[PDB]
Amino acid sequence: RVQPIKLARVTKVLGRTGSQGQCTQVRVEFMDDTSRSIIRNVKGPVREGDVLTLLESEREARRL
Amino acid sequence: PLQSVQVFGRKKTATAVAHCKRGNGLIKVNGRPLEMIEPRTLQYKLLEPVLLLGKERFAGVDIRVRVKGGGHVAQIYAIRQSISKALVAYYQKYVDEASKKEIKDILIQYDRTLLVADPRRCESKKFGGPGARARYQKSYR
Amino acid sequence: TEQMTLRGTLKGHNGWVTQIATTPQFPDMILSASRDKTIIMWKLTRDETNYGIPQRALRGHSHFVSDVVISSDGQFALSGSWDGTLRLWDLTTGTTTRRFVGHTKDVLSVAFSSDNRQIVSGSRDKTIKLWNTLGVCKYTVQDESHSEWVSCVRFSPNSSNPIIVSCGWDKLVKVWNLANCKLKTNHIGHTGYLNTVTVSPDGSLCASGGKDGQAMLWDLNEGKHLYTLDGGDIINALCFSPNRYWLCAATGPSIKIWDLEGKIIVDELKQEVISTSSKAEPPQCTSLAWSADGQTLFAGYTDNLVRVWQVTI
Amino acid sequence: TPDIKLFGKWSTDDVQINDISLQDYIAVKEKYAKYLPHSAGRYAAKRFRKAQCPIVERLTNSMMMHGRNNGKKLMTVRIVKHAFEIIHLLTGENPLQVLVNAIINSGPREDSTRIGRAGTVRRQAVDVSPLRRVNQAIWLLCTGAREAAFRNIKTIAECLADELINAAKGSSNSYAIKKKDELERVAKSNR
Amino acid sequence: AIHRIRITLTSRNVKSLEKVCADLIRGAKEKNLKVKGPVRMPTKTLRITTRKTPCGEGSKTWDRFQMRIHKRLIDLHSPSEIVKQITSISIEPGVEVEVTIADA
RNA sequence: AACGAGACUCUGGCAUGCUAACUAGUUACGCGACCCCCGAGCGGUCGGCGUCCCCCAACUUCUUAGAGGGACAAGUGGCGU
Repeated sequence: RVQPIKLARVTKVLGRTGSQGQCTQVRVEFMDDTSRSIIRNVKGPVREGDVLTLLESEREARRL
Repeated sequence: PLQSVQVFGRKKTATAVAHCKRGNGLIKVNGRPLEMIEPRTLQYKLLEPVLLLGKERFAGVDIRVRVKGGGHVAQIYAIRQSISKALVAYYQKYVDEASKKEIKDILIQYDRTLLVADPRRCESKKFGGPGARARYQKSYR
Repeated sequence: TEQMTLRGTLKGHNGWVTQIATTPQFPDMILSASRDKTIIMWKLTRDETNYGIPQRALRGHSHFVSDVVISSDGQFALSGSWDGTLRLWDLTTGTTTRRFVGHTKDVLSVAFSSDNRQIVSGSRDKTIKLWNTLGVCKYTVQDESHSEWVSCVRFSPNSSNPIIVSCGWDKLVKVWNLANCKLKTNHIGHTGYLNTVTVSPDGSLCASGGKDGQAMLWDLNEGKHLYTLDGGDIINALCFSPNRYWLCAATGPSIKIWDLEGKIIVDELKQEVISTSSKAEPPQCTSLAWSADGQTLFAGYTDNLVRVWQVTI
Repeated sequence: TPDIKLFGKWSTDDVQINDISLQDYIAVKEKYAKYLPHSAGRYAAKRFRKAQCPIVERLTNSMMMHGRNNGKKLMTVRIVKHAFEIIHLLTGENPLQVLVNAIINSGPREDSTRIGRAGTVRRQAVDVSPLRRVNQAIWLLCTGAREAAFRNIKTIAECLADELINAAKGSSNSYAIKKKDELERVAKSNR
Repeated sequence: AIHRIRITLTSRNVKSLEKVCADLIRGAKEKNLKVKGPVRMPTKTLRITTRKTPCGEGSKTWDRFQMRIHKRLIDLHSPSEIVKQITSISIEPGVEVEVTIADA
């Protein structure tokens, strides 16, 4: 939220979701500890080994 | 012997036959200097190989080119592609392998189809629409 | 005993080295052909920066160049190519002296005589043919010939002997006599089809091979089956040696260098391991040739390299 | 390096990327320097192939819209030579460093999307690819200058160079940095 | 006398044409008249692009038809008698031939 | 087993290999003529710029059209029974 901006990187891509395939599920490692991992929903066309810029990590996702 | 090797360039119908003959300096295109050729906003582009490779591969040749075909843009890519390729062929044939091998490596690093020809050419119009893929409007009721 | 060390490796091709031959005028050069449509004339060094660099690459053929051979003079060179035609080079810069037009299909094998006026060719036209060095057909052999493709032909020492070797895929070795063009003999003894044949420089032997698996030996002086050895699963090249009486056999994963006095294997050349899955670790060896010194030999492989070895005592 | 190409006046070294999340999606200096932003290019036929062509080239491409400027890419390079010139005089920075900052400050970090549930509109907040950030950021700042010069005495060159200053700074007096925060303001709400 | 005589061939069938050209180059070379080989000229396209429907109705479709003619010419220089001899022989398929009085 | 599918035909992208060219070009000089010192030099001479001159010159890269060759998931690494 108002906590410092986070950075987390892809470990694996899972598959595309959304109601037109518009969203992409991905599994990400938190890039400050690899024992911490969350699944996210990401809009853009992601690949492997890319880094993202999360504005929170309070949220936890698994589908929309 | 009489040192002369000829090459050509292509880009979507635009031939530019560039003979490389022994000499020194005096590179031309269409019997004109290539220091101005007239769009001259893309002027940095045809100069690009000469500038990047230095003047020390052009230290013993006169290259001259005749052109035809294409528009203003496609001609620039054709003449550039020809003089680049001319230089390579000349060293492979009258000097030695290791002479041209260096020069080949330099060009293909910043490749911009400097040793190959663009395959792409226009596709035919088929009826029921303008262009080669667009369609006229279709109204229901 | 004498054994082999891995000397070095050359690099210059983008395709499989098909044949190599060696100028005896200059052991400084060496010549090669390949399946990327070029014959490379090399400039060798014994250095460690390189063992050699390609000097030039003669170009003109529209298909692979199968076999290549030097002239007695060493200033000409002759070629056989998978385009169905031959060219006669002037080994300096290029500039073909002559191109030979005949043969319906490919020219697999080619050779250049001691007299420099007779040139033969094996073709999938099913023809042995004789060639003036003006590039016209002195004779053509098509009657009493093989009914299958002619694999490799050879010139034999013309000490007083007018004989030239021929071997086809019909499981036969035909010997032909110059200026009568008859069968001198037919030799049978290969289960598989014959790839190659070669004659000793002394001139008493014919080392022949194929997909027989066994390497059988024939006599150049009247045609007798001298003896046989088990080895050489697929035989692609053979080459006698000038400084020893050896015979060097080209199998796919390995080269088997054989002493014949008495019959024994000297060494087996193996290349260092490379981890592959499922299995693609061997590259096929297809050609080999001795140098004049007979200390060093070179080999053509299908990994696009010419591997060098050297005999150490 | 001893044959280093400029733009014909600008260094492609001394160009920083201030993210580790956007470096290697900015192309400006690995060997991507060229004297012009015109090429035959390959921007298609494989998905990962857009990120391999310069940022300066991408810029020229994306400012030629609205149905009368298409097929006039040569006119577009005229606008770019003036743009950088004005940016360098105006603040003093190497005008490529300006552009890289302008891209990094304008990219949205979360965006919303649609989801159909119960026959009523629900929205979901989601994140974005680095490749998405670049595509968006190049679009947005170019929209400002395109709009501004559409009935003004000011020329398109002047408008575009002004917009890259206010983007490269955190000023928030631009069409880009306005709309960037608008999107994020939605993404907080329906998070 | 020896006149520069040009034999133009023209047809619609490239096989039928070409073998008849070979025959006329043969009959010339047989008598060593120092003939010049075929000079194959640009093939020309007749096009007709028209509606497939009689009385418009349904989707608008057309149909490209084409006929390709072929021209090629052999230059001879020899006596006009032996020319008309070799011309008239060894021609069977529908292929036209045109003999010329003289050329420069 | 058959039809449709693919196969096929036409078209486009690859040949300094082959075949041959005053109704297609190039190169080479010979040039003589014009031109300017335009370049080394001096304005001479040598070279550059195109046209007429060109040949019973040389050649076919460029233009042309025929026969052929080339591409197969072929090779390598993953994955799949």
